[PDB]
Amino acid sequence: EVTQRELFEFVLNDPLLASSLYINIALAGLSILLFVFMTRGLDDPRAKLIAVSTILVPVVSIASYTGLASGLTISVLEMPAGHFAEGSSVMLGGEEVDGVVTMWGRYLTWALSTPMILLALGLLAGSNATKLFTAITFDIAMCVTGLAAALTTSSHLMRWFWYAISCACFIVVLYILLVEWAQDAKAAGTADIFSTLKLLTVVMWLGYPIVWALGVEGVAVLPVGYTSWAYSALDIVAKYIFAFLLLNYLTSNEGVVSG
Amino acid sequence: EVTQRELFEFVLNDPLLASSLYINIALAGLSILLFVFMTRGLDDPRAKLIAVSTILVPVVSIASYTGLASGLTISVLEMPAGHFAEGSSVMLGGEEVDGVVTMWGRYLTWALSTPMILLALGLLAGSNATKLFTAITFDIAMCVTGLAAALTTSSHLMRWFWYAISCACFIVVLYILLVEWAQDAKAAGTADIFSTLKLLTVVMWLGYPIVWALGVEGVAVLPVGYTSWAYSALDIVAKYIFAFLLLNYLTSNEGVVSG
Amino acid sequence: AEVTQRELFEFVLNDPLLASSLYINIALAGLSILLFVFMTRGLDDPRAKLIAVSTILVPVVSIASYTGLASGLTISVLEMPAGHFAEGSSVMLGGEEVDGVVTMWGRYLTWALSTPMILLALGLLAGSNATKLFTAITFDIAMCVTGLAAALTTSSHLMRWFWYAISCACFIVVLYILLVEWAQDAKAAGTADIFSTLKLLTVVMWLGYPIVWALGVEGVAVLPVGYTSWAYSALDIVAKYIFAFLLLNYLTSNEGVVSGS
Ligand SMILES: *C/C=C(C)/C=C/C=C(C)/C=C/C1=C(C)CCCC1(C)C
Ligand SMILES: *C/C=C(C)/C=C/C=C(C)/C=C/C1=C(C)CCCC1(C)C
Ligand SMILES: *C/C=C(C)/C=C/C=C(C)/C=C/C1=C(C)CCCC1(C)C
Ligand SMILES: [Br-]
Ligand SMILES: [Br-]
Ligand SMILES: [Br-]
Ligand SMILES: [Br-]
Ligand SMILES: [Br-]
Ligand SMILES: [Br-]
Repeated sequence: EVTQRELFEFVLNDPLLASSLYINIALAGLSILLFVFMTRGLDDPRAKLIAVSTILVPVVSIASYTGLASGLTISVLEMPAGHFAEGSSVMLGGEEVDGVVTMWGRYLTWALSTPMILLALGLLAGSNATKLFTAITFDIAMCVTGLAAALTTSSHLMRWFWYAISCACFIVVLYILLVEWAQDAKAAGTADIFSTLKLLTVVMWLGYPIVWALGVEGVAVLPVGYTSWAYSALDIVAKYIFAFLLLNYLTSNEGVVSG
Repeated sequence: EVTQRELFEFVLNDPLLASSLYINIALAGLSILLFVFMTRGLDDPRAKLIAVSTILVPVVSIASYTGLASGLTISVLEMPAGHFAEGSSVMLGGEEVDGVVTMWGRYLTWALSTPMILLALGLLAGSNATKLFTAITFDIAMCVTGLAAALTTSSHLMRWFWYAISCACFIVVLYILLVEWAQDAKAAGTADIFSTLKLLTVVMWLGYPIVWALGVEGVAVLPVGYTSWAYSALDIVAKYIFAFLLLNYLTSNEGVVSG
Repeated sequence: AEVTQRELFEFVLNDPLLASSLYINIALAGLSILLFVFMTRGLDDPRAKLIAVSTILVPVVSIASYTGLASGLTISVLEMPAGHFAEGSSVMLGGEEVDGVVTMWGRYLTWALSTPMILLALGLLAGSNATKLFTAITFDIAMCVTGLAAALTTSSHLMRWFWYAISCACFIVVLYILLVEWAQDAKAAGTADIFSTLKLLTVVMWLGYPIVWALGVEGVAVLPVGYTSWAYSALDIVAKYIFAFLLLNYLTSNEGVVSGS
């Protein structure tokens, strides 16, 4: 089987791939330090709950990229019969191996970082427990079935079937984000910053299943190095600037979020 | 090294095993649709919290059966010396490999579904946080040790030690169902419906450890084909028919569970 | 998958040190559960009982953890990266010599489950709000998970220590809540004396873990697998079993102080 050090060497040796992971390790790390410094003045527990939940997003992110760049959460899988990338090979150093580079480390950690994005947003919008629970549970289900899709190599049909279940879970999250929380925000007095984050979230999040479908996991029209940067670019907005904006607001409106 | 492709095909060529899986994938999916249209009328956040966790049971189920049917969450493990299934073979294709067919995928997802059934029941009985936390934590411990039980291939005795630990956690759950929530349901005003679901749950759940003990995992007096159906049958009652009854009540008494 | 669970199971056995460090705690943990259940029988206030159940779950996670290690289910033989002081080591498993080191990752995996429980009890005992409980618990979990990643990384020596550093960062957050935040909250909750004792006990023992990790095979390798295992089992006996014994001992004589809601 392929070795962890080999995937690690495969990431290096490939500038596109290496830069998409190592840059976000630095960016997530700097984001954490920046965010902690920005909220060192909060005093209200609810505002502080929102801040910590937000800060956890890049915390999980930095561990995710370290797991990917270290080769710990990457594997070489062979696609099933009729998969647009079946018969492909990867080549580690001087050897060649059948399969595609499957970076499942992303799908796995999303199940931990996205619930946190949703938690901060829901709270910021004055959501009640029932909606938080719904958004979060289905969001986690979306991430897990997506991971399952990437890890399934027995059938091409199964892969897209998992993908469909994940899409169904995704619409549930979309519904509360666009319909439910958009209304709550007004009642909480945060409609302004929410609108911004909601639009940002929805637009960025929609990009993930597109990239998945266009990359080696899907119809393989994009290389692993390209698909990886697309995700990394999405992360920079959906996580880092998204967190900067929320915490920039939060620190200037601690009283309104206090309740 | 057995490939996922082989286990998938192995599920075929064996109508008994295959049917028990694909049939529940459809019953789960259908159940979800029904439940969504049944709870369309609810407007009480507490009533909707109960319905969402109830709906999450079949949602986790479709995913579990898909993982199993696809071969993702199935493995062939050689049982330890002295084990009644030790020395068996499976033969995936034209070749024959030592071991048994372990469907650990079921034990894994229970740690996600069972907690949802319990959340529903606990909320119905007007349980307090302490009793909810107790049932859910010990319930998860029950599932995970069962999974550990099934994956232990080093010692026959260790497998059974796991089994015991799992049974001990099980009694904790049974004790809050039969004794604790039974009393709480009175103050809530749902002793009626609770008594029904409560009696249903306990009897069905009580059957899982028995199937495990009889199947290839335990004494091996039952073929994987029958053992699989036993669980499938049990799920249909412990999950789908159970969810329907709870949701049916809920939709007719939203004012009762409200608050 | 050359190294089978069986070989690992038998490697533990036939190695008195290692075996004893695992089996002794399967017994100590089990006896602890019984003792704690027995001790808490007379509790009635739901909040007091939350603290008790949270505390009791600690030895529950522990008995399962040790079973996973002794059974060989959560142990693996891994080859250390170039530069690691243990690179080029052999374990001699079964009737063959195997490259690598015996990595007991099962300990790290379960800490993510038991430590959050130690923290819930303490936090509750200190009369903590939800924000601090949530912060303490998520960073505690992050600490455990990144510690597990550190021991599971075999590609690069620098990556291993980088995971370790991230994990340490998570650790200071837990240490700051315990030493700064809850220390003050306990004064308001009327549990100052007992929290401070348990605060110190917890802080002192928890510092032992990253030290053992650094000194043992996963780290600079001055401690062979058998001795790093016993060090952790020794730490667990104090940080889990006796820590819980002392907390439950106080709780059962002061149910009213923590009664609240
Ligand atoms: C920090 C990471 C973020 C915000 C990730 C978001 C990911 C998604 C919205 C992923 C969605 C997917 C589907 C809807 C279909 C199946 C595949 C996925 C997992 C890529
Ligand atoms: C939808 C699934 C349900 C309701 C599953 C319930 C499962 C159990 C009550 C399993 C219990 C087990 C034991 C108590 C001992 C060891 C083996 C198990 C995992 C079958
Ligand atoms: C029952 C187990 C307990 C109380 C375990 C405590 C473990 C720690 C405080 C571990 C900390 C670590 C770091 C700060 C750095 C990396 C390695 C670890 C996981 C040993
Ligand atoms: Br606070
Ligand atoms: Br992430
Ligand atoms: Br609602
Ligand atoms: Br399930
Ligand atoms: Br209680
Ligand atoms: Br543990």
